[PDB]
Amino acid sequence: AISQERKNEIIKEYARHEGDTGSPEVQIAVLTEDINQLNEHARTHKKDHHSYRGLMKKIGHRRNLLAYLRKTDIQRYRELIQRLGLRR
Amino acid sequence: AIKKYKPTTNGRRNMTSSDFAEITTSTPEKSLLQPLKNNAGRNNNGRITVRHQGGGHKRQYRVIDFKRNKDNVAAVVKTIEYDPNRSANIALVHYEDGVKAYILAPKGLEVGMRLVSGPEADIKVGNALPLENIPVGTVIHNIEMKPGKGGQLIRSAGTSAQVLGKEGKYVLIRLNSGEVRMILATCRATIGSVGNEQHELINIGKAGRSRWMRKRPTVRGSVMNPNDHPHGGGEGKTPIGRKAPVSPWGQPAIGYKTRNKKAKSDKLIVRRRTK
RNA sequence: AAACUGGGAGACUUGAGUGCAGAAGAGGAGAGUGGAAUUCCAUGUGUAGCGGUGAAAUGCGUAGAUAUAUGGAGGAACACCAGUGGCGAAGGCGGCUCUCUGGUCUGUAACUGACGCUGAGGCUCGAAAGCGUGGGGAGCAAACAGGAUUAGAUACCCUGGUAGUCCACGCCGUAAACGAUGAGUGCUAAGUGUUGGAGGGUUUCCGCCCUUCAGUGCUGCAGCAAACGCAUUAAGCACUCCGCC
RNA sequence: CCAUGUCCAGGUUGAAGGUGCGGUAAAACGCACUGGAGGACCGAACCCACGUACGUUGAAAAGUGCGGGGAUGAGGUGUGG
RNA sequence: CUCGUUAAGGAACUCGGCAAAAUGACCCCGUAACUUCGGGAGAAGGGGUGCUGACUUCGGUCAGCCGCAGUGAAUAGGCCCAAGCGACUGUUUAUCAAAAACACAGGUCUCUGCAAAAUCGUAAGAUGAAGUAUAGGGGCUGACGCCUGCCCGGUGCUGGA
Repeated sequence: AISQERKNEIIKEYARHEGDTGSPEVQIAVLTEDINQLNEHARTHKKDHHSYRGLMKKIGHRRNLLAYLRKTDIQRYRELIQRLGLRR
Repeated sequence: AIKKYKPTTNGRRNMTSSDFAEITTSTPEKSLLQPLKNNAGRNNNGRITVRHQGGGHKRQYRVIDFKRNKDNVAAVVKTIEYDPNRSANIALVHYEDGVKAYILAPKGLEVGMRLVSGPEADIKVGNALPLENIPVGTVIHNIEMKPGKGGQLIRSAGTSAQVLGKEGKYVLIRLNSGEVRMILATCRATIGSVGNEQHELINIGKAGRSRWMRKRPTVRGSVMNPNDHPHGGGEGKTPIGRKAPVSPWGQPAIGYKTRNKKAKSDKLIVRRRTK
C-alpha cells in the first residue's frame, strides 16, 4: 500500500551493500510498513474480510523470514529486532 | 454511550445510565440562573390539579435563548453542559460584544464553532434563520410559531422536523410525530436536529430513582372503592365491568378523541397523522 | 569402513522470494446518484362491467370500477451489453461516479542464497432458513380465510393474506457447501476453439503466418478401469505430508 | 405537600475506573496492586410493632416484661406555612 | 404472678415444638446441589483460648504449672431437606387483620401541534410548565426467561356518505 517513494526510502537504509533489495532485513522492514498500514485500513473498514486474507499472508511471510535470519546469524537478528521495534 | 451496571444488588440488576461524555464542565454561569419552587401539582387555590407529582431534588433555572435575535455578530461555543429542567444538553455562548447566553445543543456541536443568526446566515448546524430563507429538505429544530416570540416546537432530545414546500405566506413542515402543517414564512428556526439522543434507551432500574425525579406513585383504578373510581368495588379481582374503561372523571380511555372541534387552526393542518 | 541418512565449517543458482517495466478484471468496504416497470394517492374524460379457469365461483364495481391522460410517494431489483466470457480459497460477485484496499499474469536479470512443501490440536471465513435489539415495508409469500375439484382433499387450481424476503449491529455454523475427483512437484502422442500477454516475418500485419507463457472448453493415442468412462485441467507413471473406510 | 435547619457509636465487604507486569501483527485476554460503588452487610442511639405472658372497676381511654424488624435512605424530625 | 433447680425417658404434649431449653466472642481449617456468575456462604462440619519461664527475626513457637471447667462473670446466629404465593428494598386497616393485599423498575394500548390535552374555579386567574411528541395526561399488566392461539355476529370507539 505504501507509495513507491516510501518503499525506496526505506530500502535505502536497511541495505547492506549497494544494490541490495534482497537481504531479509530489507524484506521484513518493507513488510512491516505494509502490515502497519493495513492494520489502519482494517480498523477503519473492519468488515473487509477479503483484505484481511492478504494481511494474514503478509504476517506469515514476515515470521518465516525472521525464523530464517535467526537460525543462521543471531547477531544480525538481535540487532534488527532492536532497530525495528517488535518482539513483544 | 449507555453504561451498564453489574448485578451486585437486587436493585442494580438491569439498570443503565448515561456516560456524560459530551459534557465538558460542571459549574454553570452565575449571571444566568434564577430560583424555582417545585409546585408539586398544586394550584392557585392550594389544590392538586395534576396527580402523581412532587418532592425530588432541588433545581435552579437556566435562562435559554429561544428567540435568537442578535444578528450579524458571531458567537463562540465554550461549554456543553447539563440541564436539570429539560432532556437536551445546553451550550454557553460568548458573543463578541461580550454578552453571554445559553442555547439548546444540537447534534454534533463542537466547542469552538462560530454561529450566525440572521437572514444572510449560512446553512450550518447551529445557525438560525427565518423560514423563508431555508431550502426544501433541511432538518430543523426550535421553531417559532409567532414572529418574535421564541421557538416552541422541536425542542426535546433527538427530535427533528423537515421543510417540505413553500407557498404564498406559508411554509410546509413535517413535524416530529408525522403531522404536516403550515407555518408563517417570517418565523425562525435553527439548522440541525436536537442532540443527546441515547436518552431514550435509559432504564431507570429501581423505584427510588424515579422518586429522585419528582414523581409520586400511581394506584390503579380497579383496587379502589366505588366512591373513588368507576372501576372500584367488587368481590375479588374483577374485570372492567363496563363498556369502554374510563378515567376517574368518566371520559373513555381507549381511542376517544378530545381536541376542539371548532379549532381556529384547522385551516392550517394538512394531513393529520398521529395523535 | 566411509557410499547413503543425521551433525560441523564453507561454496553455488535452477526452487522460493525481492527490485525494475508493463497488462486484464460483476475481487472487497464506504458514500452519493439514474432510468424502465408494479403499487397507492390526486385530478380530467368516460359508461356497465372487470378479473379469473380445463368450466366456474369467491373478489372489486353505479359512494362511479376497469380503461385513458397528467402530477406525486415510497420500496426493491438492475432490460440490451451477455458469451462452455471474467474475478475470487471456498460461500459467492452484473446500472453509473468517487474514496480506501487484496490478489493474479507477462518480460527482464539488480539482488538474497534453500529462506521450501504439508500441517493433528488451535483460529478465521462460510448459501438459504432461523434467533435478538431498533428501523423500513412496493411486489412476492409459509401459516391462515374464502371459492372449487373428489368417494374424502386438513393438497395440486382461483381470490385474499401475516411472519419473512430489505438496512445496522450481534448470534447460529449447516446444504446434492458437487467436478460426489485433498494439497505440492516432475514426466508421458496429436487435432481444434476462445480470454490476458510477449517475441520474429511480411510490414498500412495495427486485419496475416510462425513461435512462446498463463487461464478456459471440445475431440482423441499409449496407459488405466468391474463396466461406464478418464486421458498435459488424468481417474496415467512416480515421490512427500494430511483426512477418511 | 412547600420553604429553611438539623441527626445517623462502632465494625465489615470490595463494583466501575486507574498503574504495573505477561499474552498479540495490533488485539480479545490473564495476574497482582490501587480504588471506594451500593433501596449492600453486622450492630447501639433513633423510628417501628412480629410472638407470647400479664393487665383488663389498669401504673395506662391501647401499656409493661422478655424475645423481634429497619438502621445512607422510596430515611428520621425541629421551626414557619 | 415473676424467678432457680430437677432421677429415668426425650414431642409420647397440642389445632400447631406454643412457651422454654439449646446456638452465640475472637483466631485457624474446611464448605454441596443450583445460578441471572453477583451469589448461595457465618452453607454444613471440626479444632484453639488460663498462668509462669525461655527464646521473642517480627507476628509466634517451645518448656513448665493449676482446676470439674480458661471468651471460668455480663453482653452476642440453632441448623438441614422439600413444596405453594409474591422478583426484590419499601407501604397498609392510630386502637382485634402486616399479608398471597398496595407500590415498584419493565411491557402495551390510547389521547395531546401548544391559548396542548387534563384538572381547580360562575368568571378573572391558575397548575400542567418558565415544559413542547425521546414531552405531558388516562386505562390495564407487573423483575427477568420462553411465549402470548381462534372470533368484528352483539356492544362501545373511529371513519363514511
